[PDB]
Amino acid sequence: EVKLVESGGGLVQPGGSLRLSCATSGFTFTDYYMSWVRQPPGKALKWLAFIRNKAKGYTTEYSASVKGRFTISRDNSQSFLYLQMNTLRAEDSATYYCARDINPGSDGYYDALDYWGQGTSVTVSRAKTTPPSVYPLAPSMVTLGCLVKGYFPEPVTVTWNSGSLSSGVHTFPAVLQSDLYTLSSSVTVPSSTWPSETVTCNVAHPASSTKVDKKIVPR
Amino acid sequence: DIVMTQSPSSLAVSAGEKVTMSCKSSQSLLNSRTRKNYLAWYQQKPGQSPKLLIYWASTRESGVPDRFTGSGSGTDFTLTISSVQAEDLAVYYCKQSYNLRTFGGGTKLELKRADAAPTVSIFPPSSEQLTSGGASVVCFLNNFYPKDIAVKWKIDGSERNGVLNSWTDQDSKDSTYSMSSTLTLTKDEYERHNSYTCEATHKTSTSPIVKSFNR
Ligand SMILES: C=CCO[C@]1(C(=O)O)C[C@@H](O[C@]2(C(=O)O)C[C@@H](O[C@]3(C(=O)O)C[C@@H](O)[C@@H](O)[C@@H]([C@H](O)CO)O3)[C@@H](O)[C@@H]([C@H](O)CO)O2)[C@@H](O)[C@@H]([C@H](O)CO)O1
Ligand SMILES: [Mg+2]
Ligand SMILES: [Mg+2]
Ligand SMILES: [Zn+2]
Ligand SMILES: [Zn+2]
Ligand SMILES: [Zn+2]
Ligand SMILES: [Zn+2]
Repeated sequence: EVKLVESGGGLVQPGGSLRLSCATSGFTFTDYYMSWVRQPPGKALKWLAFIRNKAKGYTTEYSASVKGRFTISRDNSQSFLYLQMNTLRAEDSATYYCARDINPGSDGYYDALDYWGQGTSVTVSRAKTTPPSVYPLAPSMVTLGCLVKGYFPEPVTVTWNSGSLSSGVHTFPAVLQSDLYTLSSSVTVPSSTWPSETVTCNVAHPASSTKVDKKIVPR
Repeated sequence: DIVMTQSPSSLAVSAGEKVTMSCKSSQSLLNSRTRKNYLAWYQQKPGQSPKLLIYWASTRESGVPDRFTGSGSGTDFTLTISSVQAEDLAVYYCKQSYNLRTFGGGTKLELKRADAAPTVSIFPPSSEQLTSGGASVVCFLNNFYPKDIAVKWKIDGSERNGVLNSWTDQDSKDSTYSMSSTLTLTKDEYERHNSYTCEATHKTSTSPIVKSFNR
């Protein structure tokens, strides 16, 4: 199976630099052009750059929006794609995807971005990294939740019982206020499984390397 | 500079119905040699990465349901979904690859369904938060339709600043929305009053849904 995994995303100050990376496998890396694409929260996809394959001599191209500021490159020995970003600004805040681009030299060639990574998030801001506080929300069925309050930057991840509980989960999009995000997550289970059975929310905040497990106890 | 534009910006369709969306390029994407149009369609579901649906304007990517069809040529292209399904909720992007790549602004497809009343739950501040001097009161309004909804916070009978709301994306299976409302107070302020009330007003009833607790 083809696999693409971005990394390198985090918080960076206005004017700063940051390099993203993209690990790939499941296909012959050098046969393919590779692209970076970004998407600011709530906005459209934006193609940024590509780097051609070996047959094309690995030449590069950029959108006018990042030309002269960003650099795309590839390490063919271990099949990595890179994006060096300099002179970053708020408008550059976004999730960045790497995508497998074309192979013109194949008879089966067709023109599209046929595989995408999960994306890595980038925030350009002077504001400080702040870990979340994670609070339990407890009162036929019963609804519980976790409040993930006052963190920066995005993102965080929330699971329930290590992902075992995934049905009847609602994670509400974060809301920014005074340089800090807050988000909540709800879960609904049968009244017979709580409190008689443990319910725990698991919260991670990569930028502060925070890992939290919070059990929901009645009260 | 190839400018890509899509239409409509958004729309809502009932399950089972046909959906049509448009994409325009500022110039032809047609290779005269091959007569291939360098126009692709991508689907992006809430919280997911973009996924290839159609390329060469009309070629369905392997694994894509038959209900998805791409057509058009030159500067005008269409994506058609027959029998839209609840899971089709997404933003759809067209993209030219004739000269580098350029995405359109996207079409947001939402799903129309029968009106559904919210299930409302209120939650008092946790003791762990109170210990640090803060006091957040949370209200969940889950599984309703349509999206439009009002939340009223009342403390000791008096409506209440300090309120932040957040709506989920539409649900992929039941096409409902949910919404969270958080009233953040200081502990000192929280301890001054007894009754905390979350009032939901939705078209599904003439009477507000009222959830509350006493401190
Ligand atoms: C004047 C004739 C040029 O070449 C073509 C033609 O019919 O126009 C196209 C050839 O296109 C390729 C190839 O090696 O197959 C691939 C091209 O790729 C890219 C690019 O690298 O910028 C990316 C694509 O997604 C697409 O945007 C195309 C453009 O639409 C232009 O084709 O560009 C590109 O790398 C060219 C390269 O410039 C050399 O032509 O090559 C190729 O099919 C030839 C054919 O082999 C001989 O006629 O026709
Ligand atoms: Mg493919
Ligand atoms: Mg739901
Ligand atoms: Zn060039
Ligand atoms: Zn295919
Ligand atoms: Zn008061
Ligand atoms: Zn009072």
